[PDB]
Amino acid sequence: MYVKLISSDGHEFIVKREHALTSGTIKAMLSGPGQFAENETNEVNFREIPSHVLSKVCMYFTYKVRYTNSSTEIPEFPIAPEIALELLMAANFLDC
Amino acid sequence: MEGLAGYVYKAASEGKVLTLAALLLNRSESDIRYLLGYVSQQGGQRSTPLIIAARNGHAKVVRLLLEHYRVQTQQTGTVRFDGYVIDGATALWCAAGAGHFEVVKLLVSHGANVNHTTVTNSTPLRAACFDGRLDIVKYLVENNANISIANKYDNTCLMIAAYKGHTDVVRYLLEQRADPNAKAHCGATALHFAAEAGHIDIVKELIKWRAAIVVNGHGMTPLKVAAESCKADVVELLLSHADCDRRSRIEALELLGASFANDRENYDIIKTYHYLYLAMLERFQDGDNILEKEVLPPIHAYGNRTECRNPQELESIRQDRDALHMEGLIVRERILGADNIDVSHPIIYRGAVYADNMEFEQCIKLWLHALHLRQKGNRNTHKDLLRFAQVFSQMIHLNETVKAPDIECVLRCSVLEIEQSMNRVKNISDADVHNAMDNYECNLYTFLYLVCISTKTQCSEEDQCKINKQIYNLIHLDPRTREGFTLLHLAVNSNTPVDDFHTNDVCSFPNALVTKLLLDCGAEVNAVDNEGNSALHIIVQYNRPISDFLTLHSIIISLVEAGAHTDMTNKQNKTPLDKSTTGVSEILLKTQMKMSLKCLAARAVRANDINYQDQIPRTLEEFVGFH
Amino acid sequence: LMIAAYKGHTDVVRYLLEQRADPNAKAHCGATALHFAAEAGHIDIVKELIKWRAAIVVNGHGMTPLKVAAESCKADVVELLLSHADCDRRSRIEALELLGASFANDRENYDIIKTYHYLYLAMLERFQDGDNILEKEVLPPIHAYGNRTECRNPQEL
Amino acid sequence: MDVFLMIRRHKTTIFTDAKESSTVFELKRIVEGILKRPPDEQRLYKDDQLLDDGKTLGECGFTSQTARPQAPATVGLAFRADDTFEALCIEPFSSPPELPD
Repeated sequence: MYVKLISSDGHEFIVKREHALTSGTIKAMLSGPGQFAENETNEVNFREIPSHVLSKVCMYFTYKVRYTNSSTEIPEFPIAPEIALELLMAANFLDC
Repeated sequence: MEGLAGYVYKAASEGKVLTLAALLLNRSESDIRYLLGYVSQQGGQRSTPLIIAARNGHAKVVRLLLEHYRVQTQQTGTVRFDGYVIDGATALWCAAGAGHFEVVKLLVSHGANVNHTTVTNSTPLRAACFDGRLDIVKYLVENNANISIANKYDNTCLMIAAYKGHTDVVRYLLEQRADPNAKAHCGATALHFAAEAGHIDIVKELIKWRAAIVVNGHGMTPLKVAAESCKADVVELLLSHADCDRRSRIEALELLGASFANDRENYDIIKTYHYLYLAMLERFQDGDNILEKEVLPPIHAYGNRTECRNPQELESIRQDRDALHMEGLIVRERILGADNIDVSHPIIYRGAVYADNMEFEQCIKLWLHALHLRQKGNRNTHKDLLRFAQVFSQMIHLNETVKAPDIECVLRCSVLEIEQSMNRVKNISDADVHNAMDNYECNLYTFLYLVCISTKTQCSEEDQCKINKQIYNLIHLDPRTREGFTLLHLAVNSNTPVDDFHTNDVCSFPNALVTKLLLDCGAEVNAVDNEGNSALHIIVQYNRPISDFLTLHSIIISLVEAGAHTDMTNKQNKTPLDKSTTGVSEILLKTQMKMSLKCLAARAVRANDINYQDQIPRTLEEFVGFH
Repeated sequence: LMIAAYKGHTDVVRYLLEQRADPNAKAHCGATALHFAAEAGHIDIVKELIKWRAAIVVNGHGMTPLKVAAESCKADVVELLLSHADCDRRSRIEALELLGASFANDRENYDIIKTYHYLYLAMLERFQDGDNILEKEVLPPIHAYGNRTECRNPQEL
Repeated sequence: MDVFLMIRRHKTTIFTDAKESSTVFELKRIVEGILKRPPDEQRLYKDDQLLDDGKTLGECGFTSQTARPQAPATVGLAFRADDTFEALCIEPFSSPPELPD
């Protein structure tokens, strides 16, 4: 029911399964023989993602699940200038 | 100086001597000669101060200029303002072209330029031939000027004299024993130009000189030229040169009867039959070596007529109007073939008549056949496509249905015409680039009008698929205007021109139906102009959000669903949200703006101006360029 | 001014406008000729009155010229009277709601898709800011129209 | 109304949803429902301050604006080893690299 995203350094970022599954590559990584449907772990082991980058990625997962179409305006995402240029590449790697 | 150039420009324009003396003296040698040796840009077209002296025939100001100075007539100027406005002409060129003999004689004694050759090698005699003044022409030859100067298409001075109504010029040229068989680029030698404007005196003037008969490049004899021009006065004159034979005598009468059948100025239905019946009886006059009428294959466009092989059947259709008009078109095709310049002009005239007479299906068939004939000749049928769109919109306004195969054929022909327009734009370096681009944009706009008509009309499902296939092919041809506006942009921006005719009653731009069709066919929804604007990046700039909110809501839904980036910045880095320029249109975008971490991160990168060059995947380097 | 603006004659209205006519030509009916222009949709006359800043007053029945334009199912007059910038968020919201409602019931121009689109545009602008939203003020339900209490939610609409 | 929030222990950092009126004990219930460990072994720490089990999130300080949804507040987590409770250890995230140029 809950996916088990982990960064390169080992910082686990467990979140709701559909919250991650909003992205596409995290859906592809879950599907296939890498499923291991124990129904609790469903872990995905990234290799080239720093911890803060995937932290903000999980932030965005929750943020996009919450305000998917509610009202018109949404609060701005708090992307630090230093964490950019690594969040964008992790967006491509996740096809978010 | 530039200001002093305009000061002496008015002095020569008013024809004043004492005013120019104070404005061309009491100075050094360098600045004084500049005023008399430079053109003045007035009214958007440059002209010498001596040109405006020769143009108005102000001989008083310009005669004393040559006495007290050494000003020459070799100053480069324009030719005329009657739709030419091209430069390169000398100052003597406009001296003969202004119809003033008093200014020609003064320029000869001070540096005569009678043998001037411009980019079009147009001597002052050519302008004198265009002016048609006998005194100017006679004196200009007296100053040792060549008369056989031919342009790129061999514009002999006898041709322009034969083309124009100045019959005094052409009769003086033969007294100098000029060439009668002046071969042109298209093969038009003397009699082709003379016997086309109904100049009975000019054609008679060359009978003695024996201009003979030679087939030009369009496969037409000079006798057949008079028959095509609906000028019966010179048709009978050209039949009496004692070398016509039986084959070329009746066919000239048939051509004259066919040309008289459908024309704007000369539309005579009694003379059309009588000339044809005279030609019909001349063929069937002996019974031995009888000139039997060869029969063209039947054409569905002209109903199902199979010509008139007998005088009896021609008589039976004398009282019926459209049969005589339809019969004259077939015989005109038999004589002139499918390669004449004006073979389809009677067909277009008949189509316009039928459209004015509310006959639609026959008009569409005739205009389709005329379009096919003109397309076989590789000509800009943009006017024909505009006519098609106009009659389709006229049918729509009167709620008359338009058949789907008709608009399918018109759209396919327009797609091919756009292909050849791109070809003409590509190969031409600087010859007629502006004209080719204008024709290209007109073709694209006519295609859009026909597309809008097709969307409004009901069409067959398979033929709707054919329409989608034609539009798909055109999109894969990727049309592009001067601003880089793609086909999708012109179906979005309200600044897209619409013709003044009935097309203005059917074509509302932006159009909700057209954008749905273009995206369904597969238009690149992220296509950028020279400024980088997308299709959605322009629809927000609509200045009527609430007048046609149904229109603006449908297109933004269609553009977003196709996958247009809502963040694609222009060259000035303005998002469609930022270029909303409208309260309402901003609201609709905010609803359809699908979220993306990639978009937000790219906005953060671009706003912070981080050095992203060669630190990201190469396919992402373009993506930061968008956001 | 009002006589020539109720009928489609922009030339007389303009000529009086540069003849220093009444910018607020009040009447017993409480009009301005902006109301009269809105009643017949002479959009050029509306432009002429806007270019001289003919102002906006409340009619005898409680109507601004923008409201009269919205009631008469004339969208272009709503556009021109909304672009005059002397109208706040509440006025914009109520004008759009009135126009969308007026397209729902009128024999001359009954387009239900226009009704839904204009009502949804009005609702979106009501919930534009997320916070400080101009929430509806729906009266208790009327038995004639079933018992539905308007639509105070985007999903409700 | 509700917020989302982060529960951090050592390197693990789990995200969850919780009401303002939801108590710390309910957060322990959901942590048990995901992390599969009994809540009596678990202590939830706002920064370093121990939280009462019956205290709601609004009483603790997790309002709809203080714990902003896109940047939620960090709730510490301490487990129990046998009969002894472990100390609150939270490893920080990886340091972002220096801004180029």
